[PDB]
Amino acid sequence: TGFQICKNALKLPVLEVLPGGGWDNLRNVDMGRVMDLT
Amino acid sequence: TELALFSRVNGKFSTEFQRMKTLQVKDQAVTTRVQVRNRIYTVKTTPTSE
Repeated sequence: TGFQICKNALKLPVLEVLPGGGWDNLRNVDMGRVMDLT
Repeated sequence: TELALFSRVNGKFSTEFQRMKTLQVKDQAVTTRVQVRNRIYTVKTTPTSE
């Protein structure tokens, strides 16, 4: 569930805007991680 | 003033008064304000933290 293997292999940044993270539509800030990102 | 009497007695009287004045004022006022505010990350705690 970590990308450090990926970064070591490819020498590339990992995209930093990732979906799946829940979003409180009242005060509009990310709240938690729902979908598993491996 | 020039006064001549009998075409022999002469008298001259020349006066002069120069009066110069100069006043200079200069004011200057510079104000500057730089406000910078970076916000890089936002660090939140996982709901499964102990």
